[PDB]
Amino acid sequence: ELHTLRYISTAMTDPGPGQPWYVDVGYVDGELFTHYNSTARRAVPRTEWIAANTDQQYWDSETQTSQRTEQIDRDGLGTLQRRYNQTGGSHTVQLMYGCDILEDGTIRGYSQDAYDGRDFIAFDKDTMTFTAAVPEAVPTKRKWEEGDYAEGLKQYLEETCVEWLRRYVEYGKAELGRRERPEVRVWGKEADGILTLSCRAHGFYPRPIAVSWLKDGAVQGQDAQSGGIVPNGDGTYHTWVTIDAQPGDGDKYQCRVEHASLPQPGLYSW
Amino acid sequence: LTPKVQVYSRFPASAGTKNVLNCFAAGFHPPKISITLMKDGVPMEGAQYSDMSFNDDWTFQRLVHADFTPSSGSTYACKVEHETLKEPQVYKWDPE
Amino acid sequence: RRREQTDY
Amino acid sequence: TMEARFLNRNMKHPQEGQPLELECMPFNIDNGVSWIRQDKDGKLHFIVYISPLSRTAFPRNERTSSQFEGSKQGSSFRLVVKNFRAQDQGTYFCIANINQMLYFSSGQPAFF
Amino acid sequence: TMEARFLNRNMKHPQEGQPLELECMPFNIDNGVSWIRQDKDGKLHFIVYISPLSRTAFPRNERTSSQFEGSKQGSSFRLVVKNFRAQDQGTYFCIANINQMLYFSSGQPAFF
Repeated sequence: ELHTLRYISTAMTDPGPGQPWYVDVGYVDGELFTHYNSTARRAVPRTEWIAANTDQQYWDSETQTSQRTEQIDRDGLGTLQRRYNQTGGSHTVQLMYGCDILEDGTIRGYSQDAYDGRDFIAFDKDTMTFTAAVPEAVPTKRKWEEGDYAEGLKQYLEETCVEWLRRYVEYGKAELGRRERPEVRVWGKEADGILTLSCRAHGFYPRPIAVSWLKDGAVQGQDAQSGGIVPNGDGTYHTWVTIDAQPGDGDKYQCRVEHASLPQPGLYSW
Repeated sequence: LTPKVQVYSRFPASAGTKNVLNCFAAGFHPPKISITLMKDGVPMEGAQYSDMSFNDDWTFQRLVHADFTPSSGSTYACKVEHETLKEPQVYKWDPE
Repeated sequence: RRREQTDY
Repeated sequence: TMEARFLNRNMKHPQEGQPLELECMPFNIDNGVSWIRQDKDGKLHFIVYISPLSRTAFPRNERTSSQFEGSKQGSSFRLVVKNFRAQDQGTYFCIANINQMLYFSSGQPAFF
Repeated sequence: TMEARFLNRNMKHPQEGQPLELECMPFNIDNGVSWIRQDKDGKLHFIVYISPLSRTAFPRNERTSSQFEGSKQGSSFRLVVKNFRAQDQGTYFCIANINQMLYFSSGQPAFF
C-alpha cells in the first residue's frame, strides 16, 4: 500500500577518507535504486529492475541533472560559508525531497535543506512558500520565491514525482514486494548477577519489523533495549533487542517477532 | 553528535560457515568518519563502505562489511575514528 | 527522476 | 522534537458528532506510539498503541474499536475519533517509548 | 490502581533546597514504572525509569543523575529529587507499560 520516492544529496567541504565531496542517491520504498557522485560524474543504476527498464537517454539526462545540481551545491557551499562569515573548515549542505503514496491512498510531497546538520529551509507546498528556519535562510527564500520555481517544485512533487514513483513500483513489483524470513537467535550472558537475554533477527525484508520480549506471557514495554533496525550489505535488515532479568527467570522470556514474512508471530526461547 | 556503532554478522555465526561481518555507524556529524574492520587487530581485506547517507534528522550513517569465515579463538572488532571522539573507539563482535 | 534546482 | 496536530491545518476546534483526525510524526518510526488524552482536570487516558506494522491496541487487548481508528501512514501515526463528543474533549498527546526512555509530543487541544 | 505520591502523606508542599521523596504504589509490583513531571505549561518531562530489579534509566540512555535517584523498595517505587528547586515544580505522575498498554497513576502536585 505505502510507496515512497525520495532523493537525498550531500555536499561537504570535508568528505573524509575515501569519499567524494558530492553524493546524491535515490530510494524507492526504502531501496537504494540510483546513485551519483562527484568522482564518477555519471548517474548509475543500483538495482536490476531499474536497469532492465531504463534506456541510456534516461541515465544521460539524470547525469546532466546531477551535474547541474553538483555545481549548484558547489556554489552553495561557498555562498553559505561566508554568509555565516566562516573562513574554511568542516561544512555540509544536505537536501532531501520526494513524495509518498500512503496507505489511505492520498499523496504527500516534501522538500527541505539543511546547513551544517540543522534545518535551513523547507518547502510549504500548500502556501507555495519557503519557510526559513534560520535568519540566514530569509535570503535564500527570496531567491527561491522569485519567478515560478516554487510552482514548478509543487508540480514536480505532486505530479512528476508521484507518477515516476508509480512507474518505478511497477518496474520492481516482484523485487520490492518480496519477503525474506529473518532467522532469530536467542543468546544469553550472565555478568554481575544479572542475566541479559539478546534476541537477534538476521536478514529480513521489508524493513518494518516489531521485536518484543515477553515475560511470563506479557510484553515488556519498558524493559527492552534495542539497537534499532540496521542494514545488511545485501538489501536485508538486522535488529537486536536485549533485556535484563534475574538468573532463574531466564526461561520465562520469549522473543516475539512480527514481520510481513510471517503469517503468525514467531516465538523463540533461550 | 557521536556515532553509535553496532557490530554484527549477516547470519548467526558458526565456526567454519561463511558469513559477512558488518559495522554500522549512525547518528553522527560531520560526515567525515573512519571505520575499519579488524580480525586480531589487523585490518581485514575485501572490506567495503556504503555510500554516504543520512536519515530524517540529517544525521549520517555508514555501513562497512566484509565476507569472512568465523574462527573461535580469533577476535573480530571495528575501529571508529571521528572528530567528536578524543580517541579511536573499538567495538568487539560477539559471535554468540 | 531527479528534479532541477536553483542556486543558494 | 515531536508534535501532534490536526491533520487539517485549518481546523481550530473539533465539532460535535463528527470525526476528528489527529496526527503525530515521531522522530523515529521504527517504534510504535501511544495516543493519550488528558482532561482539563489532568487525568490521563490511554487510547491506543500503534505498532510499526500499523498494529493497533486499545484498552482491554482488542484491535477493534467503535470509537477510535489508529493507523500508520507514511512516516506518521494517525488517530481518528469516529464521532467526536463532549467526553472526547481534552489535550491529545503522542508518546514514543524508545530504548526504555519516554518521549512526549506536543499536546494538541481539542475542545468545542 | 497506581498512585504517584508524597511518601509522607502529611506533607502538602515540597521544600526549597531540600530533597523531596515521592513514592508510587503500582497495581502490580512485578513491573517497573516511569516517573514524569508535568510543568505549569502542561509540557511533560521524562525523569527516570525504574525496573523490577530496582534499576533505573535516565534521559539520553544513562544511569547517572546528579539531581535524581530512582529505586524500588518494599512494595513501592521511589523517586528522589536530591535538591528540589523552583526548577523542579510540577505534578508528578507514574507510568506503567504492561502489554504495550499504558497505565497512569493519579498524580501528585509538587509546588511551593
